Amino acid sequence: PRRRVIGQRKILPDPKFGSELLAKFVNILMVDGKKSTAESIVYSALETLAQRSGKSELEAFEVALENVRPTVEVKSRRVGGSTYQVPVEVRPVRRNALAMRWIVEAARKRGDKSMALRLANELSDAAENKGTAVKKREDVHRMAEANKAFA
Amino acid sequence: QRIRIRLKAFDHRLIDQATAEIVETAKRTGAQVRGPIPLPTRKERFTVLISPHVNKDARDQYEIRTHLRLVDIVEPTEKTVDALMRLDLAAGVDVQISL
Amino acid sequence: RSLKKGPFIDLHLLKKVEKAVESGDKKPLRTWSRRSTIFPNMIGLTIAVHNGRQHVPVFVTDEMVGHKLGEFAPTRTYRGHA
Amino acid sequence: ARIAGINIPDHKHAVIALTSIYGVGKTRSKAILAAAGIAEDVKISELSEGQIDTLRDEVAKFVVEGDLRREISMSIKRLMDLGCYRGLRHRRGLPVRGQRTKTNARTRKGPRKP
Amino acid sequence: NQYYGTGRRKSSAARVFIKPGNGKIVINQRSLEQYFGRETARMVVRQPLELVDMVEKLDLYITVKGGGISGQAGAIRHGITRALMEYDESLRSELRKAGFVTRDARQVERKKVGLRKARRRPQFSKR
Amino acid sequence: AKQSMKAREVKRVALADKYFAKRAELKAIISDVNAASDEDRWNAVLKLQTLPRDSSPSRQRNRCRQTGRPHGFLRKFGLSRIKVREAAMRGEIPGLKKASW
RNA sequence: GCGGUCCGGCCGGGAACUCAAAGGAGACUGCCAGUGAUAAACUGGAGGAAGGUGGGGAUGACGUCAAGUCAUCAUGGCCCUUACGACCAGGGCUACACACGUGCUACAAUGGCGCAUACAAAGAGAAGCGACCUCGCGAGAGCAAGCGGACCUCAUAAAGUGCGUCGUAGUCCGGAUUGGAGUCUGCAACUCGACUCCAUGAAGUCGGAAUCGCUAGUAAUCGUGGAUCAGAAUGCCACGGU
Ligand SMILES: CN(CC(=O)O)NC(=O)C[C@H](N)C[C@@H](O)CNCCCN
Ligand SMILES: [Mg+2]
Ligand SMILES: [Mg+2]
Ligand SMILES: [Mg+2]
Ligand SMILES: [Mg+2]
Ligand SMILES: [Mg+2]
Ligand SMILES: [Mg+2]
Ligand SMILES: [Mg+2]
Ligand SMILES: [Mg+2]
Ligand SMILES: [Mg+2]
Ligand SMILES: [Mg+2]
Ligand SMILES: [Mg+2]
Ligand SMILES: [Mg+2]
Ligand SMILES: [Mg+2]
Ligand SMILES: [Mg+2]
Ligand SMILES: [Mg+2]
Ligand SMILES: [Mg+2]
Ligand SMILES: [Mg+2]
Repeated sequence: PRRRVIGQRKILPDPKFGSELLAKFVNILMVDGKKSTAESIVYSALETLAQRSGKSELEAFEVALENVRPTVEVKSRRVGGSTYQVPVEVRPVRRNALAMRWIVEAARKRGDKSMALRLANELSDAAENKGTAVKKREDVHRMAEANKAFA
Repeated sequence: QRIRIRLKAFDHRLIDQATAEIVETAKRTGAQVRGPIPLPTRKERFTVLISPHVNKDARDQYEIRTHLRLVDIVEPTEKTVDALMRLDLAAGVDVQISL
Repeated sequence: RSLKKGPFIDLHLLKKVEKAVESGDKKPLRTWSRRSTIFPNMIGLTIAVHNGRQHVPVFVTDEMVGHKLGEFAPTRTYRGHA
Repeated sequence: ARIAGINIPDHKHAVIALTSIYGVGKTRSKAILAAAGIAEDVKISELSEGQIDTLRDEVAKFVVEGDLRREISMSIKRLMDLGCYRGLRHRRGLPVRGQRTKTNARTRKGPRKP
Repeated sequence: NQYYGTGRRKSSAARVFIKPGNGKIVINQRSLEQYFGRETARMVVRQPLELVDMVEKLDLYITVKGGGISGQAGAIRHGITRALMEYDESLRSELRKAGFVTRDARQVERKKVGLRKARRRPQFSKR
Repeated sequence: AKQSMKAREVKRVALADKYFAKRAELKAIISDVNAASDEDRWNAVLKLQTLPRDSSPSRQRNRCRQTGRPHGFLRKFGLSRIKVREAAMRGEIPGLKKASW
């Protein structure tokens, strides 16, 4: 915006754990205001991370979030009729926002039966640094140090 | 037996002086009164096109409010019944009596 | 689909048919009543039905019974675009 | 394995696979099975010859197969011979029940020709 | 004695009676697991008695009316704080920082003429 | 709105209360099933058609009372949408002020 | 809060509470720090339900486009007058190689179907809304009390929650199209109504170039009501849930 610059809006924690990053993850998954159905997918997918591949439930989600986080991104900066792709440092609240969207959008284009199982395998693939959410992260970092000369 | 009187009007200042005159007047000749009761206000709404020819999205919205007050008298003495009939209040106030 | 308590026919068509049946047929019978039901009593008759400008002669076959008279006179002139 | 309907239904549930018979929808398939005393969560594998043959008798009561295709084509041929309004809409591929033909007659008219 | 509070949310209204000593939550003559099927709604009625430790220390008698599931649960949480502030008078600044004293005044915006919704505009075309 | 169109409305309403709201017995309970289910009902379905083509309450258009407009009618006032605004701003419809909620 | 109960606010009763609608208070940069030219004003803090025009509405300056409307009405000029006026039946405005705009429903598993069970607001009703009961698979029919209404009726909110099934298929996805049998309104349902039942089961598997809306109780999604109206909304005007 030009003039009315904004404070922030508040998110509630999660009920089971008390985390708002986890609650931001349910918001990003939610479609058409169906919040109860998004928690059902998110809760069922996270314990089916736990005893299928490794314990400490919510520690395992943060560590899967550690790998898909970007640090640089590209952004276009216009001069007089020429737009360079300039590599930018991404901010820590934008780091989690891009990482959770890429996880959710990785899980939608899969071949598993349910959404709670597609979520569980993409979070498992992120823990092994594989899949498509990691390669969405790799292409962003490849383009950023490709355009290093336009800094 | 309580005689029950409902008053209807489009104005709330006109209706309150119609209540005040019948609240005045049953107590004039010594009756139990509960007093006035506000019944819920009915709002009718209307939405008209204001152009003579096209322009669907240009409109005006009007409404009519109907204000309600209820007072019951359960001392109907016979000094009351015709003394309640001899009373001259306003032309905007509809009175309807009913047992 | 009119309800089952009474099929519909005009009076002037109902009476003009019944006189025309007990005399042998005729001219084609002029009527404007496109909305009247064809009855069993009218098999064999020729009825000229209005379509807006003309009266289309309809010879009543047995299988036309139960339909309306306006189904056998097309009200719209159409033959191709190009 | 097969019905009086010469079709071959496959291994779904029985109330769903009886709708593979042309002329049998959802409430005939529930009425067929309700009269045979067969539950509907049962497939057709699992289901005896003494239960396939008993399914054939009550289905053999409705007018369900190529006998119905004749009666349906009978009644279209009917309207196409009277020259009524419904018959001229049938010989022209145009919608019959009074829908719009200025736009959106595309199922009855097929894909568009310029 | 009872300490009463009135809380309200979107179109809901909740009446709240608290009596000293139990961990009983009764709402519309139902218990909490039977009334609120949603565990988020279960966890927002427990918020003001989890900040202030009167969990097995204060009974609560609740009625609600109007609105829906999340609207009624938010009206209760606002109504419990008003009851607990009549009880002590010094749990106030504890609760103001939790944001439980502010009546959330966000209502549904009316549908406007010419618009498909309160703010959604029909689809524009240049020609 | 073309003076003769105003006269069609006032003839239709006089011929409907001439016959109907009294001569509805032919369809009111002659066309429902009891002992009258014989040819007497069939005589009714034919006798109901020789009353004039008007006379029915479903041929009244309900026009505006001042201009005679066939569209934009409001049963509460008896006027068209133009005449209710023209007459509401002068303060002549009682209690009808501009709504703002 | 009490007494009783059929455990139904149900009955006495209470005027507390929700609520109804009249009146009053409250928000004013009022208080405080800092910055600014002894300014205005700005950033921040306290209190407070609310804080910087708190949210939304009505309110459209002088004028612009010879913008729209002689067809709502009014009106100058012109023109018709045994007709360009008046009455009637039937037809048409619903045509159909095609092109465009605005919508609705979909292409499914964040789902379909089946059983059970919660939580709304706001509106309308007398040549009308129409309970109970009986008949009908159903649309509905018979009988028929209450209500000119915080009382009676329309009127069973749906998304949601619990259990089961379907297991990624042109599918138990989709419901277009057509055949047969009906109901209701109405002189009349052929052209040309809505709805119900049985059968049929098309295209469609996320859409090229292009292009639209939205900054918070908003977008998205889900039901309800009203006007017009004998009957006939996916439109329009309103209301709430997530
Ligand atoms: C109906 N849904 C289907 C879906 O979910 O994909 N959405 C669409 O059709 C729009 C599509 N997603 C993106 C489009 O507007 C922007 N792309 C521009 C193309 C070149 N101008
Ligand atoms: Mg079949
Ligand atoms: Mg149509
Ligand atoms: Mg809404
Ligand atoms: Mg529009
Ligand atoms: Mg005139
Ligand atoms: Mg009419
Ligand atoms: Mg006040
Ligand atoms: Mg402050
Ligand atoms: Mg003429
Ligand atoms: Mg038109
Ligand atoms: Mg058509
Ligand atoms: Mg399921
Ligand atoms: Mg698929
Ligand atoms: Mg295909
Ligand atoms: Mg289906
Ligand atoms: Mg199918
Ligand atoms: Mg209607």
